[PDB]
Amino acid sequence: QGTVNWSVEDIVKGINSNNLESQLQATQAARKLLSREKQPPIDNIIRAGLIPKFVSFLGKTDCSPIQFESAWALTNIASGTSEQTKAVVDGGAIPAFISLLASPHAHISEQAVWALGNIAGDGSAFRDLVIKHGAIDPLLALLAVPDLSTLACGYLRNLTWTLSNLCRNKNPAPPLDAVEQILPTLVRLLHHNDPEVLADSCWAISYLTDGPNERIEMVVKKGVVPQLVKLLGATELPIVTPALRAIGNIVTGTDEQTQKVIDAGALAVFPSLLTNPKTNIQKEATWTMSNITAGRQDQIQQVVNHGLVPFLVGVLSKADFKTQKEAAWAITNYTSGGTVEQIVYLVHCGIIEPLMNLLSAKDTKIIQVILDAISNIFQAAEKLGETEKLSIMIEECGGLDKIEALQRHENESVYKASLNLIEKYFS
Amino acid sequence: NEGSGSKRPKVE
Repeated sequence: QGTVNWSVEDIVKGINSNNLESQLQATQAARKLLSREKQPPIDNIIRAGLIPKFVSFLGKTDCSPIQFESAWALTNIASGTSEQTKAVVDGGAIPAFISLLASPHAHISEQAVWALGNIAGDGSAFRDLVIKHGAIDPLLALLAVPDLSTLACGYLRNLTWTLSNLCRNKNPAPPLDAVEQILPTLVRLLHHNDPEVLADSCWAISYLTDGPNERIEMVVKKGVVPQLVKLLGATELPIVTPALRAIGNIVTGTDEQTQKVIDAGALAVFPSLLTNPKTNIQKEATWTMSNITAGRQDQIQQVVNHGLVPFLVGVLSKADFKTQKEAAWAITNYTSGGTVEQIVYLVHCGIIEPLMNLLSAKDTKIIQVILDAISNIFQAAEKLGETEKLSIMIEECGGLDKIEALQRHENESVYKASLNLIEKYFS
Repeated sequence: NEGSGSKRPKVE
């Protein structure tokens, strides 16, 4: 084409002709500049004063191709650093994009959905500003069809991704009323069968379940948990990862919220998550298990009935370090809230030897956690007089050595608790 | 599987 590899000054020259077609040629040239793999000259385009011009081409209904090329170019500028996105926002692009959502041309309205994604994705300020200019209704209106399958699927993947950026980020979280407004549509996309729509829906739901409990409540009350759990079942890691993150958020809430996930079947998928060959899934599953072990006795009991304690012993014994840390926490939590039977059982599954092994990590915080894991367990062995039998096993497998040495460690809690234990059970 | 892009460019 005659619009390949132009110079910025050419683009300026055409954009300042007063000839709508030359403007179009030069805007298409800018767009192609801005779409190239290595290092598009975003700043020059910005310094040349192009943004107000592009922005005002958005409003030329009479001339749809220029609407589209300007949309795309502005999209790609807005895809840069914050500073580059501020330039696009500062040119007035937001209301002008919101207007293109109504375009009769699907390829143009799709480009506007996409640009607004890049803006909202910068941060909660821009996100909340896209929201204030009215974007949500017309976005939601685009999905108001009896069956999502009839929409082109590039199109649907865009809207979903955009919607999920309106759910994203955190100081502050998105406005409650915006959330209520978006949710029914999330719930529907979360049942659609495109893997990418599903990944992005789960991501939205994870962004919404990362805060305080009223926020989690809003999501739980929509009844998406069963569906999350099924997605947790999914063979595509790009779906499992966000599903697992949303499950994980949700069980940081109340016991009653945690129970919906237990009720939903979640614990049956754990054998497999806790042995997942993706390190990250294994970490997050463990993290999730640790907030389930911080619940009620009868919840700890379900972790027991599902056969998950061996999988924690497993993870304590061999996984990557950060996953072992989370496992330690699952253990300490289990040992605080557990009955005696339960804590006994945990010992019979073989928790002591791999717990001691970790005692020799250079991570000062894991050691504290392990320390009252032991402590809590000693505690329960007192209530059945078994401290002997217990002290022996700890002795038997290198426990006592590392422990005693602990005293000679720089810490307030470390040396206190180690010395304590030794003075209490090993003198 | 992994994070969702914050921003994306429509590419060549």
